[PDB]
Amino acid sequence: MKLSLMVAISKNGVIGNGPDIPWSAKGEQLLFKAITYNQWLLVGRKTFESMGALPNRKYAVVTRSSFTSDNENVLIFPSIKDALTNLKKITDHVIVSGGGEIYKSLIDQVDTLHISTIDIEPEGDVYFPEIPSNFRPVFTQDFASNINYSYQIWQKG
Amino acid sequence: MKLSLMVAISKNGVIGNGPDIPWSAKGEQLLFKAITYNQWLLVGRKTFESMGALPNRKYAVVTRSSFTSDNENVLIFPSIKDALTNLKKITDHVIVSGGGEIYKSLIDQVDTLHISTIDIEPEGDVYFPEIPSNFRPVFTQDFASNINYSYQIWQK
Ligand SMILES: COc1cc(Cc2cnc(N)nc2N)cc(OC)c1OC
Ligand SMILES: COc1cc(Cc2cnc(N)nc2N)cc(OC)c1OC
Repeated sequence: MKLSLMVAISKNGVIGNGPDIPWSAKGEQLLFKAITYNQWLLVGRKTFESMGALPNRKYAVVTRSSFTSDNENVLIFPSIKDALTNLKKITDHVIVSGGGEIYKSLIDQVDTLHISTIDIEPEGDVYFPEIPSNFRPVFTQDFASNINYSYQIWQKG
Repeated sequence: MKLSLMVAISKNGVIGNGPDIPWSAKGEQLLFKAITYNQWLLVGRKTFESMGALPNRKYAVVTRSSFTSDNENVLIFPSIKDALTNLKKITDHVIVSGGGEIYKSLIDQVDTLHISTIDIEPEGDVYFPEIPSNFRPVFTQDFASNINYSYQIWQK
């Protein structure tokens, strides 16, 4: 089972996924929409609830809180280990789509990073982890917008 | 100036960018939208007429047919060579976005390939070129849809 990771960060590494983040870049969220189309997303509870169950996405929500769903496209798992073991029987591909601690728990295990860097250095309390040494960038593209952004794909060797 | 190339093809290499393609995959066009946002696209006359001006794109149309657009985000050039030399002064990135003849002329000169392969074998006269051997795939992802499709990025 291939594991991807997708995140939007400021230049300083503040996580910019969230709903009412005021330094969002018009056009960047198109990348997230394109890459996650009919994909399994591994997310924590806060990420699921902020995002909602978007069309054409399937959700593995990891929480040991008493979270509940009646959406057949939303599975709940007490741990990452339990999520991964169970998705191995369901799909070939899972995209880790956030939570600070979700990303910190998993970044060493994933094969591919999809990183959007917004060209701003704002104040935040939740940072993306340092990219490990055994990842290398294999594609980069710049976008002019209200705030400029860069899209970069990394691969583990 | 980096040159990228973006296309949607069948599994037998038939070009499937067009407006009324029966074998178009739900979702795949999201990739084109995301990669082309506030980019310069290099296209032929036909591709530009079919596509019209989607907003938040700028267009370099190459044609020898003295084509006329009354449109803010379009520049007309007589050749590919003439287009690239003027764009070099205006932008650091152009995305070659179609005409089979456009793709044929430029594929050997571009740096990055964006290929969506739709899982089907229709008939058609306009094929995409064979991929020069100096290109390697650096990224693959598969999509289940009404017709399955694969997105692949190649680097020179
Ligand atoms: C599409 O809406 C959301 C998406 C995400 C996750 C996310 C968003 N953008 C990027 N580039 N990567 C991600 N993993 C997170 C969200 O809230 C925390 C969202 O709600 C606005
Ligand atoms: C978004 O609309 C169009 C886009 C294109 C070009 C194009 C379309 N899809 C992909 N994957 N790559 C491309 N270069 C070509 C078109 O018609 C010829 C379009 O009109 C529907």
